[PDB]
Amino acid sequence: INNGYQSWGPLFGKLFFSFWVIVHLYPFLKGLMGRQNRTPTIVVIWSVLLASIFSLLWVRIDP
Amino acid sequence: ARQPLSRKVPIASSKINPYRMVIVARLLILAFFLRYRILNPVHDAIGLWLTSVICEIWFAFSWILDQFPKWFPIDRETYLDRLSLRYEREGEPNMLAPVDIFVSTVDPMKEPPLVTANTVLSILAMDYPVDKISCYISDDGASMLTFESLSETAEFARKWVPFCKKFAIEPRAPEMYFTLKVDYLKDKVQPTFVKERRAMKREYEEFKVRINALVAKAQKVPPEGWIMQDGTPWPGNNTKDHPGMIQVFLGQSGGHDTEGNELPRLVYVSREKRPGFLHHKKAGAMNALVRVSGVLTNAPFMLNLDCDHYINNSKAAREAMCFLMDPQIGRKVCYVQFPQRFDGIDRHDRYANRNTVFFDINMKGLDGIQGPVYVGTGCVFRRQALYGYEPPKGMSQMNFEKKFGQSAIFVTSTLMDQGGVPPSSSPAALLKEAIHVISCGYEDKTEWGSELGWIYGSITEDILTGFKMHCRGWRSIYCMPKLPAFKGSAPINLSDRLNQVLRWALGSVEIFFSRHCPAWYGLKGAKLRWLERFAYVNTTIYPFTSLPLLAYCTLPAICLLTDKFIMPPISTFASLFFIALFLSIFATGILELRWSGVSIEEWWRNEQFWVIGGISAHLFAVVQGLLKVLAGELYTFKWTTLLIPPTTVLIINLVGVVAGISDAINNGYQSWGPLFGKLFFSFWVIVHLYPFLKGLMGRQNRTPTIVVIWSVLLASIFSLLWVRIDP
Amino acid sequence: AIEPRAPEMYFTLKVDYLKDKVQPTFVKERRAMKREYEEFKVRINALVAKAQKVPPEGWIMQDGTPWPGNNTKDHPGMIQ
Ligand SMILES: OC[C@H]1O[C@@H](O[C@H]2[C@H](O)[C@@H](O)[C@H](O)O[C@@H]2CO)[C@H](O)[C@@H](O)[C@@H]1O
Ligand SMILES: OC[C@H]1O[C@@H](O[C@H]2[C@H](O)[C@@H](O)[C@H](O)O[C@@H]2CO)[C@H](O)[C@@H](O)[C@@H]1O
Repeated sequence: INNGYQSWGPLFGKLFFSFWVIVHLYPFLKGLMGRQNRTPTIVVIWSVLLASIFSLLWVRIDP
Repeated sequence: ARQPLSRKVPIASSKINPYRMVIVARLLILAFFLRYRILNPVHDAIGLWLTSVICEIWFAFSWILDQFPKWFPIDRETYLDRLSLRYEREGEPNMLAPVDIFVSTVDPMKEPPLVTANTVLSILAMDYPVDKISCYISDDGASMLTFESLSETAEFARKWVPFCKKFAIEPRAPEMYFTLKVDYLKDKVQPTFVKERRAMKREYEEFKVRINALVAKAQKVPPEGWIMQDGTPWPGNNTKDHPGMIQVFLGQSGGHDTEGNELPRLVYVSREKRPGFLHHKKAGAMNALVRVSGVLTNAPFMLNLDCDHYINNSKAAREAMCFLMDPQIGRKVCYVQFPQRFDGIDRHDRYANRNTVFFDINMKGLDGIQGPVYVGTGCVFRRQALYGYEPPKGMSQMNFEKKFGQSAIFVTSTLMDQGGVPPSSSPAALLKEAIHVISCGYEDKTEWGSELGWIYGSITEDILTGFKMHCRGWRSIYCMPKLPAFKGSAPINLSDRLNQVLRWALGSVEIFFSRHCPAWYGLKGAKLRWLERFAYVNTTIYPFTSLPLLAYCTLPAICLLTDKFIMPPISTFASLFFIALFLSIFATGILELRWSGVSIEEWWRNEQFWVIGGISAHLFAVVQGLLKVLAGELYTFKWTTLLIPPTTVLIINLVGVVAGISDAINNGYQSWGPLFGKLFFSFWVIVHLYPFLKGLMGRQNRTPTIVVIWSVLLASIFSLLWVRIDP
Repeated sequence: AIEPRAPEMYFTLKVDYLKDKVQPTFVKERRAMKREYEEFKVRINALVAKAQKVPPEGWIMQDGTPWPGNNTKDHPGMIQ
């Protein structure tokens, strides 16, 4: 968000590394916390995404 | 020797105080946000703002009404060992209090005889002193099919009961025992169990064949009329005109079983129904049963059941006597209520059949105040409470004759404090007078149905029946056995589900319109605690919340099509409380599921079914209620026509989303800000509305189909393209 | 009045088999016929196993004269 395309390059590799770690870590927790197939629930994951969005908004307004 | 036979354990203090604190914080935040909405106008367009603020006021009031009576939830656990030690102590005659069980059968054409026979067999094979139970079956239709089915069941019971008693069977119902996937030798130890079980399965199959043959024979009506075995024709030939008729099976006069222990009595009743008098669908039959029992065999307590509901745990009555027989904490209890558990439900809850939130949160947390509300079936009442008498410890015959009947024998039978029968003793007088008690003009100059027994309401009479006695000084009590006490069949398809919610909502609406309304019934005199009044008001005015809801479902899209504003936006002041409201609600839900034990999936199933069923049938029930009231088509509607308001709302919201996308196309970043909230509101509405329609229209998991949804998206894209080219 | 009238496709139905049957003797005779069908299956499986091994000189009929179908590509017409 702070980037103005001039720094759009280097962070791609860091995003890739963090994404590799997250993809390795996440499915086991998905299986543990959810008794249903695919996604555990629906509205709870949606609200977790909502809370993350509002938290990053509050982080941005107070950098 | 002096222990209580039950104990009320409060929920753990560590797992409840944060819940209460979050409730208080949410109250404060909601009040402040509501003040902010009231203070701030809009000026640009006040109509939408006024509609939205009114909807949110009504939602806040409904939230208060629903959430306040959840303070101090409790659980109860019982000690059957002390009960058996102090009442069933060896060397003396057994002193457990007797009961009668009431099964009401309407018409075999919708309730197969096998289902009713399963309930009768489960009742007969109960664990309790045999000389202290009796079953009363009220056949409304006076049909002979149920009569012959009971004659068959009274013959199969002589084999089913001793085998069930010896080996301690879990369900004690034949079809629900021989159709268990679990292994049937998990804990059985008797050497002869296998051979006798394999000998009894064949007998049950032969009984099924006999019942199927009886149904087939009864399927064809004869011209002149039905014929009884003796010779005289069946008195129920004319369904709308037949005399009263009662018969007795399996009693002391009837033969013993295989071992030699006589069976519990099974009396079949059918009240006379002359044409030209008002007959009530279910309260009348129960009142007739209550009045017959007083003459035949009087019992302090009585249990009631539906045909489809059988007895799973064999000690349910024995587990209710620990509550109803203690002189200490049971002297002022009017009934014991069990939760409704259903069998055959799928792992996925297609349309909220499990009802976890109600029976697990609301009634468990309402047990702390005068006990729960009387649902339909599965509840043990105290006889002396139905007569209208207040709880104890703080010439003439004419007032008794006004109060209930002009039958001297039954009036005398009611004056006995606990049990016992009038000193006539001779069966001739009792069996000749119990047919007089079910006459068609008995409840005329009396108080039956208006102050005693089951209240003659409109469509549903259970809630009024419970509330009439809660309005006095009576308590009720809730019970959750580890092994479910009563399990019942579940509705098959969604059409019956929608008809069912319509019937419940209409019953509540009509309750909200009589002198028995919880809002202002018996304000003076008190005897009813305020929290119970709030609970009854919630249970009464729940359908009306669907009136503002529709408006609040459409208002976002309404502003999205043109105005695209609801309130002026200020990030410094409003945003903090706006986020805090959702945070408080989420914390409330988390702490609900912390102590309730309700799964996340069931929680959201109920949460979305709130709106889904509210916008489908509750506004309809309101339309019937108001139309009928103003009167002073009408019958059940088609299943399809019930679901057109939610579809219309979802279509309008999707069109609004498309219009917002078109505006974003027209937007040049200068207007990229304000529409985010409107998109969020419309998205909330769409997410609430959509999954039920997904489940309905698709028979496959996840997405219904593939190419059809893809082509719907394609058509939407081309439609928005044509809208853009012609703005 | 059986629905499929084929043994393997009748005794392998998940649906309940007493839905509309009314005759008193149905259960015993059905449970007596299932065993006969199983024994017939055993006999067929035995015949297949015996026929799986080809003899050198050729097949033999019960009466005595050999089976005319020993040479699959040259055999006279035969009806029974
Ligand atoms: O805790 C869920 C609870 O929500 C109630 O309505 C909420 C909901 O957030 C929304 O309808 C409105 O904006 O706010 C109210 C305030 O709680 C709903 O009425 C309850 O049935 C439900 O249990
Ligand atoms: O469960 C039987 C009982 O249901 C009542 O409707 C409930 C409904 O089950 C629940 O999901 C909702 O939250 O509350 C309503 C109001 O109690 C119905 O009103 C009764 O007539 C019925 O006996």
